[PDB]
Amino acid sequence: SSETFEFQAEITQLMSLIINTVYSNKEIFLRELISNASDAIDKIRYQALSDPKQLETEPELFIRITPRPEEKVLEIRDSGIGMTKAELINNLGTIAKSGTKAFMEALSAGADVSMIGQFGVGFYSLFLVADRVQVISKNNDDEQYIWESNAGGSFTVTLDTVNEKIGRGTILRLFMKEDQLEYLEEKRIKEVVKKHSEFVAYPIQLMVTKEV
Repeated sequence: SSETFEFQAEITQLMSLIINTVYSNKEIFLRELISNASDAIDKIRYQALSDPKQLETEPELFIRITPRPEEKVLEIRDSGIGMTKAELINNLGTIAKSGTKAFMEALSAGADVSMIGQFGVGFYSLFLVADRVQVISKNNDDEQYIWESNAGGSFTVTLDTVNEKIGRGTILRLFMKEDQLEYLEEKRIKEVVKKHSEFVAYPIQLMVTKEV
């Protein structure tokens, strides 16, 4: 039962810019998504300072990267606070737009795309390497929902009936661009993550398939 929503115009403008740009350093998306994951875990830990039972839906705090090469998909999972249906709509598509236009103005002047996180919109850097994204999220106060965008003017939010029901947190499922499948490889993922993983407080887990 998917509902369709319109992006704020400025968010559409930013996504079109990023999904089309020939910017050289596409690997920065991993730092930005890991940073957002870490912030989401910070939030649930902080909420749990005064309400420890909020952690019980998923007591392990982790960031997990799962390449799914047959589907040409990269998943970035956190056990952070998660987003409700209302938050997915609000935070990702229909307002979220203040740092958005300031960052585009900075880009026009020559700022590097790598500054995107300092404008608070690093999430949209995923479009450097992905044509489409599903954000699968479970907040303690709502059911699990799927937000899906292909960088158009519209996105959908759907009650999740197809993915694993996670305890708590968010999966960013990246449908990788055909020319960006290097980020599905263990060696490449490790190289990139180690450039900025030193001070991430939570374990960054790489799901690797070993043939016995």
